[PDB]
Amino acid sequence: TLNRKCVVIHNGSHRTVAGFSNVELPQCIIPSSYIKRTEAEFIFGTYNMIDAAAEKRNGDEVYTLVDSQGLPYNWDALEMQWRYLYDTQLKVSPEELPLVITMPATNGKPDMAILERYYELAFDKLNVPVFQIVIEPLAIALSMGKSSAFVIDIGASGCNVTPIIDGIVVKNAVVRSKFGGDFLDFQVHERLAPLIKEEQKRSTDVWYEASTWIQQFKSTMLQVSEKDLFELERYYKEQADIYAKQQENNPLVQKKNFLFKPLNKTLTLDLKECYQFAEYLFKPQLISDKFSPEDGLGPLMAKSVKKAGASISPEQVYSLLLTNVIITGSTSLIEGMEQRIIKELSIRFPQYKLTTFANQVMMDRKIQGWLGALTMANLPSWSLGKWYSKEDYETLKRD
Amino acid sequence: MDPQTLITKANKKESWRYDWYQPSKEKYPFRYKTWLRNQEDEEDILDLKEFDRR
Amino acid sequence: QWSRQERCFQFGRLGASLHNQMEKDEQKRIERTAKQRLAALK
Amino acid sequence: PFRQDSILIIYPRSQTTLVQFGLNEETFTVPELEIPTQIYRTTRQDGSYTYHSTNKDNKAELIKPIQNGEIIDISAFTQFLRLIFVSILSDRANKNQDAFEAELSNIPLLLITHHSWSQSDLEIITQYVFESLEINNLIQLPASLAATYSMISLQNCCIIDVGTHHTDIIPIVDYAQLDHLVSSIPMGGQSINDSLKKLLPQWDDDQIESLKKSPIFEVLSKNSDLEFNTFWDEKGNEIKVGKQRFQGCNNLIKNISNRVGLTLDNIDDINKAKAVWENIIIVGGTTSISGFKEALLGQLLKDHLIIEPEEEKSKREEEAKSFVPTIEYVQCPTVIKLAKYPDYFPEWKKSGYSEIIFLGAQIVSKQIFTHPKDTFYITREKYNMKGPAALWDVQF
Repeated sequence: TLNRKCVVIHNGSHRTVAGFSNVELPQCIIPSSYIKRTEAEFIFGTYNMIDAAAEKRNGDEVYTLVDSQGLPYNWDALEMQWRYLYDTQLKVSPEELPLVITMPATNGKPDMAILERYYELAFDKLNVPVFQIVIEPLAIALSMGKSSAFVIDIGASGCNVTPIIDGIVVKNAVVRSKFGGDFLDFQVHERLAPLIKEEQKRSTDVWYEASTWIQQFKSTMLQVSEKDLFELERYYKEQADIYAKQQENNPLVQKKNFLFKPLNKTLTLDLKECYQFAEYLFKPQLISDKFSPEDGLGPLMAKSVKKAGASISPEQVYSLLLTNVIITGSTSLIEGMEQRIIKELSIRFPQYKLTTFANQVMMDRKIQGWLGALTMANLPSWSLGKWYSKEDYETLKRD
Repeated sequence: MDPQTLITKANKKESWRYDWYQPSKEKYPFRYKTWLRNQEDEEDILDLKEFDRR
Repeated sequence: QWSRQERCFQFGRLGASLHNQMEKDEQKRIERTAKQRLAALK
Repeated sequence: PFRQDSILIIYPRSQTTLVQFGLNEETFTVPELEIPTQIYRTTRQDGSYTYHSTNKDNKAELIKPIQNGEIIDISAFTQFLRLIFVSILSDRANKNQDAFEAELSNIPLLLITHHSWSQSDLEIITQYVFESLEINNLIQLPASLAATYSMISLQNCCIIDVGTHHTDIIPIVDYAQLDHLVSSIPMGGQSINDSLKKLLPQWDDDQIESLKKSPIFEVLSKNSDLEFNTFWDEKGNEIKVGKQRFQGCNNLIKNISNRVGLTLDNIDDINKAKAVWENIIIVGGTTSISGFKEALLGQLLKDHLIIEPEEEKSKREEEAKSFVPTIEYVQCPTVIKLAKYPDYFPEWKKSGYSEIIFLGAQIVSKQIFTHPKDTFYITREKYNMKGPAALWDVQF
């Protein structure tokens, strides 16, 4: 292998992952947001922010670095974050080592403008020697031994569906849902509000709650039902009637208990109410009358495959993609999720056999994007990736 | 005895430096620090017992 | 990855066994000590 | 390979450095060498530095290389290792004179590291050990792992390492230190001192430090029976004290607990998490304060245990007056425990386990160095091939 050690940085819209290419896990996972506390001042890091957030001090406000595109939109802040990472976590001059960072799949447009802002940050400001940009869905797929794959990423910003054929990304078939993890935080909060008393500028408390009890609730209460929930209900009812009538147990009546710490208070949901939260990802027409069933994850996956079949047979691409389905993302770890994504895919494409792949290790999908970039950085040849040097920048600067 | 010679007589051979390196395909345009192997051409003593616990 | 993870888990699981033997040895040692101590002065 | 006479363990910390050369073979002994962690740095006109054990003719400056556990001066730190290492060679070389053919012929080194050390620092240290000290075999063992290996080898646990000015919190899952969860709070033993100064204004520092280190200072959660009690100055002066001797530990205990909670809550595999919470390991000088560990446990329970809120439970029991099943929660921890100490290291039992990290290293080094497999340390072979980078092919 090569005589080098890279810094690997992944700026997700929710989490930021950083570490060196020479070890199996990242040195740090910190929030892709910061507190601006006021003479201004910028707080980064999971415990630093949760401490400051709990202080409940006026003028403290949480801002974000990554928009819903998965792309950085506040570049002055991003530099401060990178400085923070290099200074306090990796503890190395940014000038020494090659850098590997990620971008999300796009349709192609915002690409050049981004690349430029990265030149300015990597070169003008940090003095990085050289960097590679890997495309998240692509790296994750490669890290998994796959050159062609339908990559279904369910993160905080929403679902990102990306067909990848023979190492190439099909941009026009790239699809980004708007409903994911962060959406789930909103719904858990709005729904539980009356039991916990509670029912931008108030960003600090929203954030702190999202990062504390709401995060635990998601990891322990929510489940995704295997089949359209409204149907599951009608069925379970229809069956329940017969057990009852017959003599003279509906699974949705099981209760689940969550200790809510801030008030030392038990919150009990029935299994249906637990299934209900993720149902919105699949049938978002159930919150507002302003969402079409087509904004739901099932129709969306289908849409993106069909748009893959338009290249540039279809019942071949369909077959390729569907035998290499990759399910990934923090939110994809919610119990029942893989199976519903599968059921939802299988019924839009009955003629085909689906085979899906997913990291089964809890940690590794939360940071599978970073894991992907890592396996790119450990590729044995410099010729395997585009590596931008200070040169490239100079030459772009000409007219 | 001379500390340096004590070091020399115990435990019985290359050396590395941490320096700029420029890979090739000829040479890529960029540099980066790494641990390179060098070519052919490239005080006191304290008394334990004070520090022994008693 | 899988290899490192395995060699790690394997080293850990051996130290448990090492501990068990250190514990058995001590127990034998202490037992021989107490046995003489309890039936002899001083 | 290898002679047990020859194994050298060094455990450097901000104030002092525990050292041992040779393992006893019968049972493990608590390290007897404790060298203050500092070196003198004379500056020689022309720029360069020289390093001595004493202020040479009052010409040298006093460098303290490790602060808050972090290496702040890597050059003085390596000079300090050499100073230790050389001293050991001289000592043994006198006493026995055939030493360079026996005890000093192949010296493997185990250096206990701290979570905060750079990769850059770890590589430089590796280079120093192979190039300057001309040693041939090196393990760099993280402090956290030494801890878990001493504690009857725990696959999942949490280390709470209470220093003087800071406390490290370090979760271990599947025998691996979880770097992204690791952290320290800027708070430790001195906090107790500080709490006490506020409670006893007319005392001074040495008086307060003496109380903390006395038989009558404990954390509560027979001495506790007396309103007042007595203890003796560093200089033999008798001092009486009331309820203050059961105070001063609280602010620290609460701070550590809040941190432990946020940390373990970010372990993603709940099945791992449950295990960690059941193997809390507390280490460091402070922890030898009578009552301290149990008090810290008590607080983790009070703050974090998942269990039915008492009022809720009291209603349900009234309702059933007209047997109550246990409410099951989906969260962890429903069980919190301190990891069980091994009782079969007699010398260690005698002296307490505040420094048990070192026993971790005695065990690992014997394992590793008295068995053929070279999987967990850097050898000359390896150093010759990859250099300091060799280090990353034997991480645990």
